[PDB]
Amino acid sequence: TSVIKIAVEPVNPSELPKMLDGLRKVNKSYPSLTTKVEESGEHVILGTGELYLDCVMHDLRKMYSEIDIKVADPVVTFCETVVETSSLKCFAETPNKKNKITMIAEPLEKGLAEDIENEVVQITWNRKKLGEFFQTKYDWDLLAARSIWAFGPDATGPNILVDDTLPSEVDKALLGSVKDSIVQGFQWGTREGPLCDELIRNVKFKILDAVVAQEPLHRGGGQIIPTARRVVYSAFLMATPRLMEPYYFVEVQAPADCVSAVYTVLARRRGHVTQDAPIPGSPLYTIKAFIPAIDSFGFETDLRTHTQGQAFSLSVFHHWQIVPGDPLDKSIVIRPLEPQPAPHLAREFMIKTRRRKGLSEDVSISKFFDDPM
Amino acid sequence: TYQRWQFTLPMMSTLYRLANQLLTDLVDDNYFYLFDLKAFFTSKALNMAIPGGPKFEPLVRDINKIIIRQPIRTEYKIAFPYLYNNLPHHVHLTWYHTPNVVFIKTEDPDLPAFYFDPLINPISHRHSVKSQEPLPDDDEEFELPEFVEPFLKD
Amino acid sequence: IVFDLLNIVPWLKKYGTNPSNGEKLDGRSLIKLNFSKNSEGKYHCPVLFTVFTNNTHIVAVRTTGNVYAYEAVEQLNIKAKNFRDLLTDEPFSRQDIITLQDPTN
Repeated sequence: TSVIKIAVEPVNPSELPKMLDGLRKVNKSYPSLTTKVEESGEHVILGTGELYLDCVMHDLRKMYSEIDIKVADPVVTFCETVVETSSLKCFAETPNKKNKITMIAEPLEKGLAEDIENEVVQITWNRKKLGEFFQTKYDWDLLAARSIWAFGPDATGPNILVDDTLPSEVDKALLGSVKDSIVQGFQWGTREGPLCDELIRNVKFKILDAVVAQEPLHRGGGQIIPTARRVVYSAFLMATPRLMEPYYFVEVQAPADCVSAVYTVLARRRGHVTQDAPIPGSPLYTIKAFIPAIDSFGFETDLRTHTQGQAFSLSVFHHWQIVPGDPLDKSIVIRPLEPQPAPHLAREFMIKTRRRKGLSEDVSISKFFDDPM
Repeated sequence: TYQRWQFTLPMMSTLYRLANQLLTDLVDDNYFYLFDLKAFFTSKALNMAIPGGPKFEPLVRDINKIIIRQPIRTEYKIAFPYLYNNLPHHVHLTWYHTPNVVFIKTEDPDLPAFYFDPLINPISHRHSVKSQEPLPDDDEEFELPEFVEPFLKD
Repeated sequence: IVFDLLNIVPWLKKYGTNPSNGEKLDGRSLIKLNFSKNSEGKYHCPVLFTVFTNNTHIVAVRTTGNVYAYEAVEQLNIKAKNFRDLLTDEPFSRQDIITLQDPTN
């Protein structure tokens, strides 16, 4: 999965159509390469590795374009999540103050998102077989098994919308027609994300209230998508939201006198070693470990440099994991170019990421909290 | 003319022995990953320097949003010289990865040439049940008319 | 590429053209717009509530006069077939839509 990122800009901003054409050529030629045109108008490319990206830059700058194409220094895409449910009901009342949705947020069951991703569960199933898997494998409760609505953001995605307005579910001959509208808001929001414009990760929004207006022309469709997005975001924001970065895996072949140098290399890059063994049938050693990604730049370079070509590593995507930080902590100070001591990684991540994409300065847990003004 | 030599392999091993002190013991190109022609001409044109490497002239001559855990280094700008390196000129393609070669030296003669050296690790072929095949059970029929011997027996 | 009428008023009244284009202009088609005031007072999307900065894309139905995020405009207007106003009932022709800023365009 595309987690590694590059920010590109030509020295000549006027040749920019040409560099764009080149990024189109490489998006066609390298099958795992993704291109994004970010919120400040920058060119970004989503890939999966460093030699990968270097092939990309060689080919763009030389064989698919002829441009002097500056590169910034890379970063990885994060995801937004909640480990705590909203202490209060987070609501959005439609512009015509006649409809209103109240939702809550909470973390999913830990393996449910990974099962979704592996494609063992799908909304495609009927309600009964969906509940079958849910209850039989996760001891799920009957009411929410009957009322699981859709999956966010994408078809096989880590988030869910659940119904729990069973007294106002009795209006289902009306609640159904706005079911699709509220899930349009749900998926749109659970894709965008309020904290730092990164995907909501393994979260579930429960409808605690849905008050409808029985005039279809009044209620429309263009207000129930945004209000549903807004209750998604208000629930996500009244939950204390947490960032997630990848944890790449690394398998190393190293001789007798080099595994501890590898230990220092990893524990320098915030890694931990799951496996340290001799390679059966070989005089070499195998080292399996896990590493954070923004430290994973130059990992293999410096790693083979440390034991002089003897160490050798491969790295790939494994999973995402919480960085030790809190994003909406305005009592966190960051010096603009020194690195961050570990207590405050997610704060720097969120603020630097919103600034780099081009968004505003501050986010509030009551930003989407509707106006009684 | 003394042109165009050819030898025998025992003489080859003897010359190897006599020159053993002026001969590197390198089998792979994993020593000069960052130390080779490509990365050193990269360094020349980029005006970059590597710890144990040569130096040269130059061929020519926002703060908020940066995410920092460990530093984007110079040898990194040499090993991936396109990414962490803004504006590359005459920049070569690093990361040539030769398989880390297993080589075990002969020390004392007895030691048949192909014998499990102490440094190599026990095999321990281990997994779940082996498997079945519809193997050709006997009592149905088979038998060979006999000339056969292994391809090298003498 | 937006401005204020009370600002470009004397320029357009004394010169028949404007600063956005050299070609001649009629003042009438310059249509009123109102941008939301939010909890702090910031210009935030009416339907999406997201805060506007120097960079984010700016979208509007010139028929509706409202100014809301292109995110709102699309994910409400493209997924659903509604080209209507986001805060009002006004169904509009999508050709009337204008954008005040898109750094990537």
